[PDB]
Amino acid sequence: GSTATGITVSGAQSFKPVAWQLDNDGNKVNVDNRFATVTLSATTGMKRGDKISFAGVKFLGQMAKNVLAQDATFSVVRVVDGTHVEITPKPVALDDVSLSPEQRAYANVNTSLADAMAVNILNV
Repeated sequence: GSTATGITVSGAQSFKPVAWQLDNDGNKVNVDNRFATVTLSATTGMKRGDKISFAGVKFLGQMAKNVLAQDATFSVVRVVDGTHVEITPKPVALDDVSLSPEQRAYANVNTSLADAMAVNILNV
């Protein structure tokens, strides 16, 4: 035991990675592109190379077949503040109209991290 976390998100966040075509966003600096810095209530007990899942956030295509579709499985790279982690790749929602068409191709998850998502480490 002592593997399950079940901690809740602290705020809603949706970051977008810089695409090949910098048409909509021509951000010159390369930061927070492939990594996603997750702001959660608590992220203590997590370590680099661990498995965290976001309840409700999952990949496009899963729900079309898997009724009990697994949640977004991302690998943590570093626990920054112990209430703030950096994972990769970065979760981007296809349902989010805030992004440009190009970004929709890069979109991997259905929904962005809203302020009520549970973050649980999978035991394996």
